[PDB]
Amino acid sequence: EIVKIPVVVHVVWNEEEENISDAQIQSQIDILNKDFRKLNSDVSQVPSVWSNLIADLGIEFFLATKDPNGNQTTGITRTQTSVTFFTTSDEVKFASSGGEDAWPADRYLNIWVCHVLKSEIGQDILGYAQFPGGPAETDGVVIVDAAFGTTGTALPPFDKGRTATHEIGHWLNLYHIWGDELRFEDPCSRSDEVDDTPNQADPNFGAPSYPHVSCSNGPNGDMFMNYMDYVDDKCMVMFTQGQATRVNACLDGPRSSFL
Amino acid sequence: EIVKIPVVVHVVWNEEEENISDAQIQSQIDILNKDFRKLNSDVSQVPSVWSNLIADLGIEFFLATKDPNGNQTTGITRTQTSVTFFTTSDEVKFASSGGEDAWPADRYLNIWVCHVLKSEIGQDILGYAQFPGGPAETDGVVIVDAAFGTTGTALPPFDKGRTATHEIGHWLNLYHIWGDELRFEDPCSRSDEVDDTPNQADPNFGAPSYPHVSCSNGPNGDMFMNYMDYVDDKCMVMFTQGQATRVNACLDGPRSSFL
Ligand SMILES: CNC(=O)[C@H](Cc1ccccc1)NC(=O)[C@H](CC(C)C)[C@H](CSc1cccs1)C(=O)NO
Ligand SMILES: CNC(=O)[C@H](Cc1ccccc1)NC(=O)[C@H](CC(C)C)[C@H](CSc1cccs1)C(=O)NO
Ligand SMILES: [Ca+2]
Ligand SMILES: [Ca+2]
Ligand SMILES: [Ca+2]
Ligand SMILES: [Ca+2]
Ligand SMILES: [Ca+2]
Ligand SMILES: [Zn+2]
Ligand SMILES: [Zn+2]
Repeated sequence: EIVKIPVVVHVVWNEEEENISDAQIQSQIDILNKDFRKLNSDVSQVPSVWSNLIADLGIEFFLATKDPNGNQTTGITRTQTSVTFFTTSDEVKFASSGGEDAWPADRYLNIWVCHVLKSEIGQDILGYAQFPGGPAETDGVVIVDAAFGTTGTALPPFDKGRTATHEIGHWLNLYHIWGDELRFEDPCSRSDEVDDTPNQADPNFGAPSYPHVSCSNGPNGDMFMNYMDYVDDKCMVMFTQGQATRVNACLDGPRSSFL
Repeated sequence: EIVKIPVVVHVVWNEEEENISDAQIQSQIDILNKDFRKLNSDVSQVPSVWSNLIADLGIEFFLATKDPNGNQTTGITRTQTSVTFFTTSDEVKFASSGGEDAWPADRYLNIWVCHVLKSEIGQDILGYAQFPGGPAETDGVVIVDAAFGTTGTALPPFDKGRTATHEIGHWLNLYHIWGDELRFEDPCSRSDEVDDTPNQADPNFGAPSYPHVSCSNGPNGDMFMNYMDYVDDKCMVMFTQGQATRVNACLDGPRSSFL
């Protein structure tokens, strides 16, 4: 009952170095096929207290072999642009705004790769996702090239393929583990809608030491090694079974076309 | 030297009550032609302390009389939908996702009106904007019908037409007055890029009393009666001259097509 998802990678490049190699792209696909099957070896990093909660999402990914017209494809498009940065406003997802149009969202997972991404207020970001239910025109994930794959332009600490794992988590209806409070809200007040992810104050960055306690969640602390936190690639290594329930409802519902 | 912006309002309705009247829509236009001209009678509410800073933005709005093909229009489209809520993912801006396609962004301000709006993570919202520079397909503003205009379905405390004023402020390149810090950041660290808006910690809600001091901006405090704060309709009544400058730069640059 493994769900196999066809992927198209849209490389959008301004300078030649940003037109990343097949090898770099393939290395990311390989990572997704580990993380989404619980075949990543660093799963051994999960605290013993949570070692029974680790999920095999039962999802695999392959670069599409047929394009939306039925013609053979490598599963990779490559589009030269004069645009120097893209934002969460989705300019990368339309040819008219210097990016590349989405392939049918009911048949493919669209991944756009570009050099520079910013939030609306100019914060540098590595990637962003569209949750299920949105318009097909902008469905998929976007990851910057220096945070994509495990070779080529990929740079530590984002050189282990986990930005894409995190964004595809969102694509499958998963929320940030800490609940996404706004600055005026109590840091312990919001939920990620998953019971087996401990309540958590804020995102964790970098390489935290276990345990990292917040919101009176001791002695075990934050599950900062979940892909839906903000830690360095080498530190995030698992989805929970509670998260798998959400992913499965997404696959059984809004993304049933992939079944 | 008044800039006159042609408007199209896309009413997207599921239940007939959401198919709002011409009068309700017209009442919103009337409000915009006041707020953006410093003609709102409640501008008198601004503490005299800042009377020197209150701006006439010199912008007016009209419902388009010609559609994108040059045929007569009322400047209002009405689209029936089976969709019961829209999100910040822009479903309302595409017919394919149960909404209505944008008119050319270089010639019209697109305003969508729907019954229920949510953020990505399910928070109820009254409206949202796209900032300049984004793809034309999604350019414009979205407001919920209960927060649109001053009659019909409009409900207090969002029955003075200020949601649209706030959103159109974003459309013209204005940022939240308090700087949009993330939960974990110093609340005094970010700027709205406007000198004459006092440095402000957090958004203000409801009906604060003057003064509301934050970030050592005493004795006058936060300019919480600015349209780009988060206070009730009845409490937001002004733009500043510094904001007028940013807006003029937007019309002189990315949105010069409207000149
Ligand atoms: C060098 N850049 C980073 O490490 C930034 C830091 C940051 C955090 C919040 C806001 C702005 C910047 N983080 C990201 O890129 C996130 C992805 C992780 C897994 C690397 C990314 C943030 S997207 C948002 C923009 C605005 C609000 S949330 C995300 O959650 N995608 O789904
Ligand atoms: C009944 N609901 C409300 O009053 C919500 C409350 C709220 C605030 C922040 C996040 C989620 C909900 N406020 C809005 O709808 C804002 C408009 C005001 C002027 C009325 C609206 C929030 S859009 C965002 C979604 C996520 C992050 S910011 C806005 O700034 N548009 O430009
Ligand atoms: Ca969008
Ligand atoms: Ca949880
Ligand atoms: Ca939290
Ligand atoms: Ca300011
Ligand atoms: Ca602030
Ligand atoms: Zn994320
Ligand atoms: Zn706003």
